[PDB]
Amino acid sequence: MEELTYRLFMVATVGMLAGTVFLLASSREVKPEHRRGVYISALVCGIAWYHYQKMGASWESGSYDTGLRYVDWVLTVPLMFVEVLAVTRKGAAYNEAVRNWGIAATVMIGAGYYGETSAAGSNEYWTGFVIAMATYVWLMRNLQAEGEGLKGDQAVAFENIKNLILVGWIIYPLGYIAPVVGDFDAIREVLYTIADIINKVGLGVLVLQMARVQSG
Ligand SMILES: CCCCCCCC/C=C/CCCCCCCC(=O)OC[C@H](O)CO
Ligand SMILES: *C/C=C(C)/C=C/C=C(C)/C=C/C1=C(C)CCCC1(C)C
Repeated sequence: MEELTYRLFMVATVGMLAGTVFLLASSREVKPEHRRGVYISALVCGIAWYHYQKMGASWESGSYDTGLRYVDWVLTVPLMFVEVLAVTRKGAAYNEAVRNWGIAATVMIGAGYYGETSAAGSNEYWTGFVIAMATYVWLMRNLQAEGEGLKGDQAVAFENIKNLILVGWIIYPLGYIAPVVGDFDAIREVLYTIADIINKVGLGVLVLQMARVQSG
């Protein structure tokens, strides 16, 4: 799994760049008023492109640890919520959710990092898990509520955005927990890398599809 993990970091680098350039190029296919979420999506993929290059270099030198992923997540996880809010909200409601969901997302990642940087199964490990998991549930519940007012083709397009996050993000807390039940550290890195490509490029593509619906 060592060679596979390193090779997947390179695959992710290419995938994230491909997503960045796809989203930037496609941004003109929607009306200006509907582009902001597409641009944010492209920025998320570009940040992850930058970080997978850093994480591959760290792997080459033997200095890699899972904690390096958190430098990416602490910026990209809040921004992914923002890219959803950019297609679902306007005005004061947008500013309020960006603030509240962004704070929650940062707390989730920081609490996770506190637990990540301790021995697995330690008190700190569980403390970080409980706080991050509560925040995660709070975020997922607020994402489920976001669809309540949409109709027609926007409701369908939002359903896809919501479900990619609801299903696709389960792996992150699952991977955090699994090593206390079994020898799962190695497969955790493989699955997180695959998941990041699906979640980041996929969310951008689905935000673009929503913006196409809104423009049409
Ligand atoms: C030895 C290596 C084995 C590796 C084997 C592959 C593992 C891939 C895991 C990915 C986790 C994330 C998967 C996320 C999928 C979510 C899909 C979804 O819900 O998509 C909804 C969308 O609306 C549709 O249009
Ligand atoms: C682009 C990368 C993404 C979307 C990463 C998402 C990360 C999380 C949702 C992580 C959440 C965690 C918990 C819910 C509990 C354990 C600690 C974390 C940080 C792994």
